Amino acid sequence: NLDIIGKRIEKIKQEHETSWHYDQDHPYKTWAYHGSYETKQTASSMVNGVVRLLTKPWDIIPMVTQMAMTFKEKVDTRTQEPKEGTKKLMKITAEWLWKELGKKKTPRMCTREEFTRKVRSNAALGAIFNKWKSAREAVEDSGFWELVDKERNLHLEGKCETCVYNMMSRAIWYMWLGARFLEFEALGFLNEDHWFSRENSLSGVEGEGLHKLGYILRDVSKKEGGAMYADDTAGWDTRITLEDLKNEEMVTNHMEGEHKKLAEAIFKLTYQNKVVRVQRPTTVMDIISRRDQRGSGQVVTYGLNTFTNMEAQLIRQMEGEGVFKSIQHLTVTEEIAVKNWLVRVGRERLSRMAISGDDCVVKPLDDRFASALTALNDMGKVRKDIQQWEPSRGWNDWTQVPFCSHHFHELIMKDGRVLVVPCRNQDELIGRARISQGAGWSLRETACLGKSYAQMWSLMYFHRRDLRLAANAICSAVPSHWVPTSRTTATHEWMTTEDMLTVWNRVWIQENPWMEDKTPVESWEEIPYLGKREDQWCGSLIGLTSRATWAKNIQTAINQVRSLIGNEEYTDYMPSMKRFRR
Ligand SMILES: Cc1ccc(CCNc2ccccc2)cn1
Ligand SMILES: [Zn+2]
Ligand SMILES: [Zn+2]
Repeated sequence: NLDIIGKRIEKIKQEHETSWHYDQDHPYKTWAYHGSYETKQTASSMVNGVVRLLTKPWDIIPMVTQMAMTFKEKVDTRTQEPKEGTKKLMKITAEWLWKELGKKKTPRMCTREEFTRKVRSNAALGAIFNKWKSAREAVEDSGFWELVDKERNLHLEGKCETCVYNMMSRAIWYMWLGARFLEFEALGFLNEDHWFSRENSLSGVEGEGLHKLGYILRDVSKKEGGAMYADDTAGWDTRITLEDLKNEEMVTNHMEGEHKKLAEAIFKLTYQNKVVRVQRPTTVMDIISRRDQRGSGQVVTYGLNTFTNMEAQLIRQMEGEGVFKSIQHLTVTEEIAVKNWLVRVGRERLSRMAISGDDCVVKPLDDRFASALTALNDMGKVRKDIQQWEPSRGWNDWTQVPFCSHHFHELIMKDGRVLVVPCRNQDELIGRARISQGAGWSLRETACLGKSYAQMWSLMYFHRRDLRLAANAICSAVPSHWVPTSRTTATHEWMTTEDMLTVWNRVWIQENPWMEDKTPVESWEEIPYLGKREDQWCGSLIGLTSRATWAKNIQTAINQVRSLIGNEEYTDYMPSMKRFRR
């Protein structure tokens, strides 16, 4: 308690000595509440006019138009301490899983240099504005780094002063850039050296890319076993127990020297104890603390979520195989048997899973997994939208399984080669491309974001008739040489000015390890669509009057956006399609 957080609290109290007050009508039950002080401030989603003017039929689809308008009663919940049998299962599995991840990897500190290059090329590192303006500025000023140095030597002492969370089914805890550096210094290796790559972790898909996920699920399908299970957790970050935070910290057991102590301090002082500032309109700033739940860099969050999810799903698999009888208490011979299962089949059981943070797909040995619920519920990883003790509904077809907001189609090219393509409801795809985050967008920057979406659609969603046409129209309407941009940057092969047919050939043919014949595709017309009926099932407007008029008159929409942008160099991409090829 206050021995570890007091200093951080004491320091904030002093910066607001003219305001401090222990409010008696504080809404916190599960969060500890320490006091309040005076503030006054708020970021809404804006429409991209380039994308909207080239997708007119969707102006009347409420699923699209509603996305652009606009649970903190889940963060103030509490999760029970697992039973002893659960606690033992988790420690043994965690110990074994860190060893496995570490067999071909070396933990190591990430560098000021590495950190600097990151900020000088926009990765969403969730920092805050206030002594400097942008993050780009603070990284060049050597004053900053003295602040970093001060805190860093404080962490080696086992104390913390400036590492304080700022809270904003989503909640994003920004820290000041310096606190983000110290987190990145200690744990960045997990992301930077790909600890959750499929090759290294067997279950993971870090760095895989949307054009690989389908092929990965198809490979899991090829295993002998039961249904494929894809249970989402209800508010995963709110269900991370102090016992989970402690099993995560065991990665420090693989470290040394300074690194080991820096990592230990990040775990002890920012993860297993937290200080947070929250806005309350009643607008003051509440300073509250707690020990448990997830609150870290969104990137260290991803990796530790993958880790703990891998762990939970191996244990749920153990329960289905009757490796242990009861979560109440493991016997001495039950521990040997758990350890022995891990040594004997653990790697095989990891390969039976695709895990992306809180998202999983499991193909267990058989369907006993479906009703193996005691460990999963006792770890606090309670399934969304099913009664606590109701058996999981499995999927019988890998092409129906949900994963990372997608499903996957098998699509046979006119030459017999097999593409596995990602897909989702086209209303979702169009509604997201029509949205921009932030203010101060020039027409030119708005147009280059539109173009990033168009090139993504050409690479990932080429098989959707409406998105290949809209993508061709956007790339026709935006100057040929203007570079695609994004403000909150998987593998993003569409972020390039290279020819999209050439990138398609690289991604789907040349670099695709599931394609034996490497014959390049010579034109876009060799590249197939879904069946007409499947395209409509997944949200196509093909067959509507509105869509027929849009398609037929597309050159008039393209010309409207060209006229707005002005007299620039443009390419006509519409003759890459058969119907416009005269
Ligand atoms: C470029 C293009 C493609 C298809 C169509 C017609 C789709 N009609 C249909 C009927 C019943 C089930 C599914 C589709 C029009 N334009
Ligand atoms: Zn600190
Ligand atoms: Zn689909």
